[PDB]
Parts: sequence; structure tokens; C-alpha cells
Amino acid sequence: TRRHKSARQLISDENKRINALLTKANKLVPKATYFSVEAPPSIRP
Amino acid sequence: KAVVIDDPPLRQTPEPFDEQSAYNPQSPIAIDFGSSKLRAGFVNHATPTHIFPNALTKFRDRKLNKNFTFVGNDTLLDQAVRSQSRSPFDGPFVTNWNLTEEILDYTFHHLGVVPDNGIPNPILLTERLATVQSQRTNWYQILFETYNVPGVTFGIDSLFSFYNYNPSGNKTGLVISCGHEDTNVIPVVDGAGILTDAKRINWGGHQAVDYLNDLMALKYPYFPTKMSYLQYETMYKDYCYVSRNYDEDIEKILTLENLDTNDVVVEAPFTYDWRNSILHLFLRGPRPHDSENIHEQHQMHLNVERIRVPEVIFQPTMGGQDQAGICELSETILLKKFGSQPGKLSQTSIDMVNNVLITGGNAKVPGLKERIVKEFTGFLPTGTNITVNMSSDPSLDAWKGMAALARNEEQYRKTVISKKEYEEYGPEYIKEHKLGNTKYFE
Amino acid sequence: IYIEANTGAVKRVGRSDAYATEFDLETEEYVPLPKGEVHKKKEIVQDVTLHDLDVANARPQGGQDV
Repeated sequence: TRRHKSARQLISDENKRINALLTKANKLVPKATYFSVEAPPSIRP
Repeated sequence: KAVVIDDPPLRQTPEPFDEQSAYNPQSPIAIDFGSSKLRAGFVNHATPTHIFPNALTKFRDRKLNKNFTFVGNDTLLDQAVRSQSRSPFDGPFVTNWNLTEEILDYTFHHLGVVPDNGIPNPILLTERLATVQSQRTNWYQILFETYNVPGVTFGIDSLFSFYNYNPSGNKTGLVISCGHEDTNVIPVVDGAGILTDAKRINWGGHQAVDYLNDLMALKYPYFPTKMSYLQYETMYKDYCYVSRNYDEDIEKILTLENLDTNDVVVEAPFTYDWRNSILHLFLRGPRPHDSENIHEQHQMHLNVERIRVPEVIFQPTMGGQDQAGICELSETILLKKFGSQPGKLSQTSIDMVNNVLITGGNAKVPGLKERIVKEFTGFLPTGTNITVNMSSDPSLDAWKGMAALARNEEQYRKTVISKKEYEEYGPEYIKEHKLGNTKYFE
Repeated sequence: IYIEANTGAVKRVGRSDAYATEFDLETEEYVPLPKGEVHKKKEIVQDVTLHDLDVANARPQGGQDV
């Protein structure tokens, strides 16, 4: 009976999982997540 | 010149259903779970057998138990059933699970596969880049404890297309895919996608049609009839091309001599000089406006800014996302990574430049390859040979990718995630094969 | 910019239009990118006279190069 999960909160609870993992590990550079794959903003105007 | 009209409605397919009962119980099944088009077929066939719009509906019919014409091309018989036909795919992820179970059940009916426990065939999935872990655990659930598939593997469809057009499996190249809801640039070294240096633009082709809808609604706030979204895709895939140079075109796009050949006027269905006024040229084209005619009220005067819609994959700031375009991402990949500096290129960068592949459903916009190669020779050093590869139809070549991975036996068996490996390792497991995703950490 | 390899002269043509939208208003002169190649080589002939070479190195106040 899994709920009708939207596409909004899945990014943020992945993000919560990544901060939980890095705070439990550093007390670890990520390789390829949904946020490191994101393109940086442009440097030319 | 007589002004012509363009009616945009799309016809209805009269033959939705075709399947064969004879099938091979050992041959695996290749399905591409695309955001726009579902693709389905066997392994031994070169072309995919079933092409579907990846949408389903729940038709409510009185006195026949309220459950009819559920999944597939059966929605294309009538406009009324195609109106509420809900494709369950959101932006990154499909949403509902019983809907996807109905898609899988319908397509498994359409290969004529007989029951043998759950499913007696291995499956061949396509997975998006940098997939959320919850999606892959629920994917593991909906294969293993739903359909009992003995063999699962999945990978990026752009990497599948690169493996299709380079069947050696150890080539070096750069793949630029533009899907329905996502575009990305992935560098491949030795057949292995360096996803660590792949990038992503959240535009695709769905947001291009949404951009055309928003533009043409803001241009005409008092349009009489409601313009349908399917017709927005129809007149997007017909009058939108990429300019060779965008900067020198927009200062020429509204001149009087350019409007004769550039401008095409669309017509919606139903039942103080104007030459010096560039607002009249923008709104009503190179013809004088007849405000009393019922055609001109319904005249959907596009093509004045048909260049603006496909250009935004090169300048994403016009789409609202603060991301560098695929030109800048390709520049950074080919000039700053893999031991390459601005000024001198490493051998991997030269081999990547010599093998550039563009694919996806949004790649069939005209003028893309010439713009890509001109922008590539803009920043690359002189004398560097640039080869940009294209397909006849770059939307379904990923299916040929998993077909080519299926023909290769030893490359199939590296990537196979079995039921036993899933049971001992749990649902948090990724085979770091080269033709697919990698671990989130080291 | 413009560079002559033999003479060594450097002339700044001006800023490119790729950086024309850093500010809405600035004193920079925005010129297009060159359509041709970066490096261009050709052959020329110099027709001088002996009086030109006489007055070239006979200056009471020098500084003909600047």
C-alpha cells in the first residue's frame, strides 16, 4: 500500500540520507550522486 | 504569396493490438522504460517489436465493471480516452507502482510469454544516471519479489547507444544525449563511462514543449480556443530548428525580407504603419492584420521565435536553470579533465573529439549537428579532427544497445545481478560494470 | 588583440562580445571574434628609397618607433 510519492521529496530525503552518511562517516568524498552529476553554473556572462 | 493554414490535430491508430504466442523460454526480454516512449522486444530481433507512449488509463464504464482499455496504444482509438490517459512518469522518476505493474503485465502479455513461476526470462532494463537508491531498491523488489526474473541488469541508455554504435566495448568517446525530460553529457574512456565527470542539464524535450506553451500563451493572452498539449508537441516537432549562430540570427529574425521564408502560420481548429511596427511583425508576421476575420483570431502565428525553443539547451539561463550549457560542459570535459589543459590536448581528449555521438528523442531537431560541430571547432585547437555521429532515428538506438549487449555473451555475464546475489547482498548493491551506474562512494 | 610575429607590435582591438553582458553599461568597445584563422601569413614587398633610410637614422630628436 506504498504511498503516492511525488518527485519533490525524493531528492530531499536522498539529500538527508547523504548528510546522515557523511556525518556518520566523517566522525568520505562522494563519487557520483544525483547532486555531483549536476552541471555547474556558467562562468561567462 | 497566398497565406496557407495549418491544422495541427493528430490522427488515431485503428490497429492497437498485435502479439504472437510462439516465444523462446530462454531468450531474455529487452525493454526500454523511456519517459516518452516505452520500447519492448526480444533479444534475437534487431528492431524493437513494440513501441508505446508509456501511458495508461483507468476507463470507467457503467454496467461492465468499470475496468477497460487499461494500458498502451488502446488509448489511441478515441480522443476521450486519450485525454485523461495518465503517463505515470514524473520528472526524474515514475510515480505509481500498480500502474507500472500494469505496464509490465500488458507488455508481457504482448510477447506471448507463458507463465513459468513468475517470469522464465531474464530482463534487460534501462536506468537513468545517478539513480536514487530508493528507486533501485524498489526496482529490485518489483523484479525479484514480483516477477521472479532470474537475471536483472540496467544501465544508462546513452551508454547503451554508445555501445551500439561502438560494439568493440573498449572505444573512447563523448556521448551527448537529449531525452524527453533530461539531457546529459557523458565521457567514455576505454568503453567505461567516467560518470564522475559526466554532467546533466534538466531540460530534455518535455520542458521544451512546456516552454513553447508558455511562450505562445504569453504572446496571445486572448486566444479563443484552448491549444492542446499534444498539438504543442506536434507543432514543436515540425517548425523548430537550431540556428548556426544564435547571436546574429535574432537581429535578423524580424526583418522584412526574412519573414517571407521563415514564417509559417498555424491555424487553430474551430466549428502607425504596420511595416515600421515591429510588434506587428512579431505578432502578425509579414501580412497585414484582418481583425474582423475569424481565421486571424484563431491564427496561431508562430515561427517568429522558432529559434528560441531549441536554442535553450545551449543557454539554459533562458529556461530558468542556472547551469552551463552543453557547449561549456563539453569544453570543460575536453579541455580541463583527463590530463588535458587549455592549449594542448591529451590523447584521450583527441580520441574523444574524434568520436562524438549525439542521441535521444530530442536529437531529431534539425540543425543540431552542424551547430554542435561549429561550436566544437570554435574552442578546439586548429587541426583537430572532429567527427560527430548521428543516427537515422536516435530515439530507439538504445534498444539496439541492449540488443548488442545481449548478443555478446561474455559482456552479458559480467553485468548480471542474480536473485541469489540480491538475497545475500540485500537491495543496496550496484555492479560497477562499465556500461551503467557506479557506486556513490569509493 | 593583434600580434605581429616579426615586428613584435601588439594592438588591442577590443573586448569580445562573449563578455558584452558582464555589465549593462561600460566604456569597453565590444568587437566580434575574427571569422578567419588565428595565424595568417603572407608575402609583401617594401619599396623604400635611399633618402628614406637617410632620414630614418638621422634624427636630432629620435623616437620614430613610438
